[PDB]
Amino acid sequence: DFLVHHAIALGLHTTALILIKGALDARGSKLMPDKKDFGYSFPCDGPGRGGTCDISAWDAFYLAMFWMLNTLG
Amino acid sequence: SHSVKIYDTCIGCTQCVRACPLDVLEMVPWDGCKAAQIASSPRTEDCVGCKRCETACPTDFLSIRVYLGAETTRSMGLAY
Amino acid sequence: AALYTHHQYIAGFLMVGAFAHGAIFFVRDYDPVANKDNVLARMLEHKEALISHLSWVSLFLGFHTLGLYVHND
Amino acid sequence: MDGLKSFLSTAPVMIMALLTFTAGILIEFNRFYPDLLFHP
Amino acid sequence: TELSGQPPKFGGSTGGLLSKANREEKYAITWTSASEQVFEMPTGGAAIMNEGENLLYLARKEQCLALGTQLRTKFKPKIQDYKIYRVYPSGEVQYLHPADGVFPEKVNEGREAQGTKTRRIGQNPEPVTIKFSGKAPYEV
Amino acid sequence: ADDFANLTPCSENPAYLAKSKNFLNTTNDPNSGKIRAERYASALCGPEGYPHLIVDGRFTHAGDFLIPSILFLYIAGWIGWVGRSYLIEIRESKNPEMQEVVINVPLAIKKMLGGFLWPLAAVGEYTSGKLVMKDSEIPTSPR
Amino acid sequence: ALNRGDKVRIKRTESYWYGDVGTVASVEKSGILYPVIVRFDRVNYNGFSGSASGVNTNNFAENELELVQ
Amino acid sequence: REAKAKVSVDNNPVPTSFEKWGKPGHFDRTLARGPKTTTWIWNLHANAHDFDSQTSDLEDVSRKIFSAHFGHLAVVFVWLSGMYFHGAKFSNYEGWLADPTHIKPSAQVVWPIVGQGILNGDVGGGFHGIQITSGLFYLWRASGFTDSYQLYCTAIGGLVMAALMLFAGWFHYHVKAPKLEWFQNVESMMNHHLAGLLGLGSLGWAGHQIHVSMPINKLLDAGVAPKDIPLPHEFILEPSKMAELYPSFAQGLTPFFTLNWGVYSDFLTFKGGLNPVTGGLWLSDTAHHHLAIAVLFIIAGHMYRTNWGIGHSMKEILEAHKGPFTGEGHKGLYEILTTSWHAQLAINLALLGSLTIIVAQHMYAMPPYPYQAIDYATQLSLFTHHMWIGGFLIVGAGAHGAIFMVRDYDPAKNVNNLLDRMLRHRDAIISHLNWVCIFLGFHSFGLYIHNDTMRALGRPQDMFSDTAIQLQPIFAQWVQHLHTLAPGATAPNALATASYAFGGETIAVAGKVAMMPITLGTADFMVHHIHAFTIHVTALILLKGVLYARSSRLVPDKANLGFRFPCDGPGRGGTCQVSGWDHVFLGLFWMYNSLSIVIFHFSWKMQSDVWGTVSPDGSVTHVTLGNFAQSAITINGWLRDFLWAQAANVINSYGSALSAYGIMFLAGHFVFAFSLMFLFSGRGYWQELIESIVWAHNKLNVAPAIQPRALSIIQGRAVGVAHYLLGGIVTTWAFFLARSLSIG
Ligand code: CLA
Ligand code: CLA
Ligand code: CLA
Ligand code: CLA
Ligand SMILES: CCCCCCCCCCCCCCCC(=O)OC[C@H](COP(=O)(O)OC[C@@H](O)CO)OC(=O)CCCCCCCCCCCCCCC
Ligand SMILES: CCCCCCCCCCCCCCCC(=O)OC[C@H](COP(=O)(O)OC[C@@H](O)CO)OC(=O)CCCCCCCCCCCCCCC
Ligand SMILES: CC1=C(/C=C/C(C)=C\C=C/C(C)=C\C=C\C=C(C)\C=C\C=C(C)\C=C\C2=C(C)CCCC2(C)C)C(C)(C)CCC1
Ligand SMILES: CC1=C(/C=C/C(C)=C\C=C\C(C)=C\C=C\C=C(C)\C=C/C=C(C)/C=C/C2=C(C)CCCC2(C)C)C(C)(C)CCC1
Repeated sequence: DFLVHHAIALGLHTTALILIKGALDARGSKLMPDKKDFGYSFPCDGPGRGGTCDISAWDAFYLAMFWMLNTLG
Repeated sequence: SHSVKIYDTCIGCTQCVRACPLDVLEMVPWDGCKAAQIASSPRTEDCVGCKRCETACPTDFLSIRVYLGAETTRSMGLAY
Repeated sequence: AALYTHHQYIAGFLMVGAFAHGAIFFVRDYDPVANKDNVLARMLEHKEALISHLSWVSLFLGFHTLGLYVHND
Repeated sequence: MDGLKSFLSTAPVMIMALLTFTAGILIEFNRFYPDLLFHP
Repeated sequence: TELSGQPPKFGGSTGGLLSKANREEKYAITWTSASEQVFEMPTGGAAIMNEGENLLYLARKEQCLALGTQLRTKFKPKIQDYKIYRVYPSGEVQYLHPADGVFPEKVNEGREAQGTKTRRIGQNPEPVTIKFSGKAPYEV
Repeated sequence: ADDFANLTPCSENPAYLAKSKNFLNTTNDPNSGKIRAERYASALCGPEGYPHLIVDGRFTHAGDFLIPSILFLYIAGWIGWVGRSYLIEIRESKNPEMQEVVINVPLAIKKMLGGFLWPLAAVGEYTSGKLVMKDSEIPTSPR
Repeated sequence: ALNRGDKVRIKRTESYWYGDVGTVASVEKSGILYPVIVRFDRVNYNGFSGSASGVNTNNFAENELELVQ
Repeated sequence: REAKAKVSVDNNPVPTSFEKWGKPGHFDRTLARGPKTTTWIWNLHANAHDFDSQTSDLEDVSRKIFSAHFGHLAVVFVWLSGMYFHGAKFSNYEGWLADPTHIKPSAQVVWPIVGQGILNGDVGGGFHGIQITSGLFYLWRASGFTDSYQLYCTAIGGLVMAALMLFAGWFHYHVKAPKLEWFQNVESMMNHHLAGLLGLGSLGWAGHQIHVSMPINKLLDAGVAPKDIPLPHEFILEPSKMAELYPSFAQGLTPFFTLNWGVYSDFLTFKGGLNPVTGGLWLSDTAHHHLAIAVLFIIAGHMYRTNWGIGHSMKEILEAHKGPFTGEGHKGLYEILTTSWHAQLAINLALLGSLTIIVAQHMYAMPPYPYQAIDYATQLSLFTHHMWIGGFLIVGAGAHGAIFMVRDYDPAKNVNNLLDRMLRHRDAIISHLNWVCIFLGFHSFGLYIHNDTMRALGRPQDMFSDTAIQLQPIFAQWVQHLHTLAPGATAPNALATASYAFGGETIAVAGKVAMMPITLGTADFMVHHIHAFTIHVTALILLKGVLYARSSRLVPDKANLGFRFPCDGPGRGGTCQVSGWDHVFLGLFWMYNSLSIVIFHFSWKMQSDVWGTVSPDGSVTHVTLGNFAQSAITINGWLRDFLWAQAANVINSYGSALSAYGIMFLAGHFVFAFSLMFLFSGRGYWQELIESIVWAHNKLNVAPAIQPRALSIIQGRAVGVAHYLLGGIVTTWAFFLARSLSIG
């Protein structure tokens, strides 16, 4: 039970990290300092500046869904 | 169609026009940089949104920005 | 068993949705001048600390729990 | 020559050398004093 | 008016025009060649451009522009006099490229400035300040 | 007095004794199983026969977690401090990056050997050095 | 007023080096909105995906710089 | 070293030095300037062997390729010598040879430490180790190895050869570097590879089999025991020792030159069946086969014109082949396969992977090495191993076809040839292949779904089974019947069938079955159509990637983007994975899927309707009691009676010599799940997380000068697919090995 409660702690911490990082960078970061101008959900910003796949906060939601399902598992 | 805006941080290196694959951008005269020119987006109805103009931009964060809007045959790049 | 599983899954969905709507608020509704120097603006102002320390706690938990499980195996 | 030493001082060579050295340390420690679950 | 030029020597392919060219729109590239040369077709396979004038119909504008870049970057006497038009099913022809007879890479007088923002990137209005309107930070 | 009533010392647990009578040899030592059965009879065992570890913090079980914790903290502080000071000395070598890829062996060894005093040099740099940096002098992203 | 060699901090918010330090290389004459050429040690993000480094120079204005040495 | 040849080398083009070893990235001008971002590191490994992106000289590239070939041959020699030495001083090859039927082939002893010594299980005769499935002992017995000292000598010879190949690579890249003219001698190279490499190789191996393998094995099967067999060379020193086994030897090599070949019918046989003592192919048959193959290859190695007027010019042959349907035909293909390395690599990878899969299929049903059919673990392991090697080589063939399309394709030299016309109707090709894949998927997997739904609803008579609506593979049954009737009719001199898998006697050696008739029913029909479906989907992905590498209706300038690029932006609706590299990326997954279903079919069918024991009545009791017919028709059958059931050995492997298989089982599962993270996400999120962590390091001045960058999109994909394949293949490796080692 100790080991599995630490697994649950990992799951919660990681899912919340995804969600919080997505919400706090939703207005912008150093790849997209104007990410708020594009909206909550957009495909990306292109391969330029190194590649920008899964940049929006919606992509953070979609990532966090996997870890949430894993935590509930 | 997509919006292609240009800002005052333009240095007029003409790279985004050279990188455009659908002739959306032009080099018009200006007085805000050394090259005495600025980028423009007259033919935005032919923009597909490939972000190449942004990729070829040198300014610290782009001076030219592409915002994907209402999709059409031309923007979706359809040959049918 | 089915009741516990059902309601824990509902709770996971609700939590993910809560954080998604927090990010959506940040994208659409956040006013930096009317909320200047308040709790919200400070949360945004040290977002790197929060994200990095969530990263540390997550790496910590995962590293050590997976290490203990693999040792036991 | 100098280039041979510079190759021997690269990141992968140094990291694998340190990992092998630490592997030997730990393997010998657990060989002579095994099953050390906890300190008395 | 009437587009002139000989079609390139081509045996045919399945990548050419479809029903869009007659239902919706089509495009045309014209160019003069110093000799009978071999070029690559944007729709796949090789073709032979005639010496003199060449007229070629393509389905999309990006295809004509790819052909133009190839003409101007892959041949010993660079072909840069190419022109790209848009043809409609009513037979109407709209000249397109180069817009003002000069390539857009280099500055030329007479051109207006569109999409030019007087402000900086980071000086866009906050979305909350323009919400419940039909505009975005990059539009006001 | 009756603390941890669910657990009993491994010597007093019959399952542990039965299993330890058949513990397997680990190394080439034929008594490795015997010496393991003798060393693990000290700790507390469960109904199954395997020892449980107590991290409650009491110094009766100071070897279960406290001592490995202290040892690892010392060694990991050593590693981190020598790496950090190596990177910082690299910072002032005109070409710091290619010395970060190609490891300066003498400088690296000199930093590593002088690492046994990391917990003192740490507070030395914290009191009035470069350990902590002012927030306004650190590059950040838009909020 | 800034000259060559002036170590300065960038205040452009949207900049990749906002809060970082860069050295002035040259100042273009009047008229230009962003004449102060600042070179940097840390390359930015520019380049196609998978490319090596980035761009280590940009033009700013006087108002967007904080002076150090 | 001319000797009036066409040889042309440069006596000193590259100086020998060690300084460049200290400059990581010397071969790439974009990497020579030193790292600034972490990506610099990764690209250094990505372009390591990308000789085209390092220099535009075809000659220097050919020289680098030649020396790299020599280096790889040295590596394979080192590995082969390691295997031989481990069989020499670390294996029970002699204790096994003394009594194979009661001992397990072991090798690689484990040092007793931290508990791992448990992996050295008892294999027989008191030997403790890890049972090996590579089948090395069977191969060595077929070769005639009697003494471990000879394995040691083979290891020494292999290490000497490795040193030789390494010296040859160094000598031909630094000393005598051959010119570009020398590599373009495709006619000479072909003549030699047919006659010198293949012809002479099989000729010498037939000789070794006649003088070493055949006599020693003839005695070995009769129970003479190894230590009582004379050495292999005592048969060459004493001709009477060869004539006592084969009286045909007593007439000497006089009947050979006089075409009096029938005399040699003592040791050059056409028995066809299997050796009743050991369950392998007759070594007389294999020697006869190597002799015929050698003669064939030598005769073939004379077709092409070199330095004497006689021969065939491949350019004339290719250009002479053109018809009404294909325009100018194969014109320009000579110039392609002479000036492009990637075209050659694609063709050769394709044919070699196909040859490897063919090797697997031909060795599972025609066991060539003695006592290899008895051992089910070795059989399954070799089968799936060659299967995976072939699949990977085929995916690489697609990769290099696309690479040629992007880099070496010249439209000016491909005017109305076969390649031009293929590019001009690629739309028709790919649309029809799309339809064929859909029709197969509906008509293979969909049949399984029908069976699942019908059985679940309590309607067994509505299923596609041998007992309901039958899908009898009539054609394969007819061909099997023809094979079982060939000896004596359509194969007059052949004594027995080519293989008993088509039918005949249920050959069993010791207590187990070696090879019996493999029946084909409704489930076999369904599995074969699943195979066709998956192969078609993989080939569709790869062929579409090749044909559309240069251009498409979406991206008319794709060639200018290169072979390896993530995309061309979110425009045009989205253009991710439009490159040929990404087509290779997807074809990797589909190759994994195809081959996984193939090897699962192999395992279950062998264990169900072939493998098993035989009691002294003729009656055969199979491993899993013939459950293939009634269970391999639904997906629930594969889930329960194949995966759930046969993984019981792997999961309960703890506390035995197979606990490592359970460990690696869990490890492959973990690596698959780990790959999922690289496969489902995007680079931007990770770059933002790295930005936050970089700020955190800036807080304590631990900021590295090499700026941490997230993995590139292409690199993210490569990492994801690599971990996916690794995890899945290791999972099935552990599962198969544990299962086939826990079935007796
Ligand atoms: C079993 C699958 C798996 C694994 C191991 C990971 C691993 C990790 N994820 Mg992840 N994730 C997964 C599935 C997985 N993910 C899936 C399916 C998704 C949906 C796409 C995500 C999406 C996701 C997001 C969005 C995020 C993570 C984060 C993390 C990291 C958090 C640190 C941690 O959890 O503890 C510690 C680490 C581990 C337990 C795994 C590494 C342990 C290994 C075995 C150590 C040994 C290394 C090895 C020796 C190296 C040498 C190998 C050599 C032989 C080649 C971590 C490294 C979060 C993060 O980055 O935190 C900062 C983050 O934000 N994941
Ligand atoms: C009878 C002549 C002969 C022989 C046997 C070979 C054999 C070989 N060639 Mg070569 N080649 C030849 C003629 C020959 N070639 C000619 C005339 C040309 C000029 C057109 C070339 C140009 C050529 C190129 C450009 C390349 C090869 C390559 C190869 C190797 C690839 C196949 C392989 O890896 O198999 C299995 C490998 C082995 C069995 C290893 C043994 C290798 C030894 C050193 C060669 C055979 C021994 C030698 C003939 C002495 C035998 C004496 C005694 C045993 C009787 C192979 C060993 C490729 C290569 O280097 O691959 C590594 C390669 O890049 N060949
Ligand atoms: C004789 C066969 C052959 C030859 C010589 C080549 C040659 C080449 N290929 Mg090709 N290819 C092949 C087979 C071959 N390939 C196969 C079988 C596949 C299917 C996977 C491919 C798929 C393919 C792709 C997708 C690409 C190439 C590329 C290239 C070029 C760059 C080489 C490189 O990437 O550097 C060195 C290689 C690496 C750094 C990869 C290392 C990753 C390792 C192997 C992970 C695997 C794990 C390991 C096997 C087991 C796990 C161990 C672990 C736990 C420690 C090069 C000229 C690249 C290119 O751009 O072409 C110009 C490229 O993008 N090939
Ligand atoms: C089990 C998982 C799965 C399934 C269902 C599929 C499905 C499919 N893939 Mg796919 N794929 C997968 C995993 C999967 N993929 C993964 C993980 C990847 C990442 C590598 C890919 C990447 C990939 C590529 C690159 C390609 C495919 C292709 C295809 C199609 C093949 C054509 C075919 O079989 O006809 C159709 C078969 C089916 C639809 C199967 C289901 C049929 C059911 C049993 C019948 C349903 C009855 C009825 C309609 C239900 C009505 C419901 C009612 C409420 C109305 C097919 C639809 C290839 C393709 O497009 O084909 C041309 C192709 O190019 N896949
Ligand atoms: C079961 C076995 C598993 C098989 C899985 C095979 C995975 C196939 C994936 C396809 C890509 C493979 C081609 C890579 C070539 C390639 O281009 O890959 C794709 C990717 C390229 O990224 P970019 O497009 O950004 O590169 C462009 C640059 O050249 C810019 O100039 O390269 C990387 O993945 C970098 C990571 C290197 C990792 C370095 C680790 C080195 C490992 C050292 C040990 C090697 C193993 C030794 C043998 C045992
Ligand atoms: C149920 C009983 C009925 C069975 C009938 C099945 C056969 C009918 C369909 C076969 C296609 C005939 C066209 C090829 C005969 C053929 O190659 O003709 C020859 C012709 C080229 O010949 P040329 O005269 O140009 O020859 C000159 C050459 O030297 C230069 O290339 O090829 C084509 O016409 C291109 C069309 C090929 C595209 C068709 C391929 C379709 C795949 C068919 C797969 C089904 C069987 C696969 C089993 C492996
Ligand atoms: C003992 C104990 C415990 C615990 C407790 C706790 C809860 C603690 C804590 C704590 C905390 C709450 C902490 C925090 C902090 C902060 C910080 C901030 C720190 C860090 C820092 C730094 C600055 C570092 C540095 C360094 C060094 C020194 C070395 C290496 C390198 C580096 C740089 C990393 C337990 C129960 C388990 C058991 C019993 C008792
Ligand atoms: C011990 C105990 C107790 C106590 C308790 C306490 C005192 C506590 C609580 C605690 C808490 C109290 C917790 C928590 C929760 C949390 C959560 C659940 C989360 C989150 C958040 C979020 C999700 C956010 C969102 C957002 C954003 C992101 C932005 C914008 C804004 C908003 C909000 C939208 C008592 C005596 C009573 C009883 C017995 C036991």
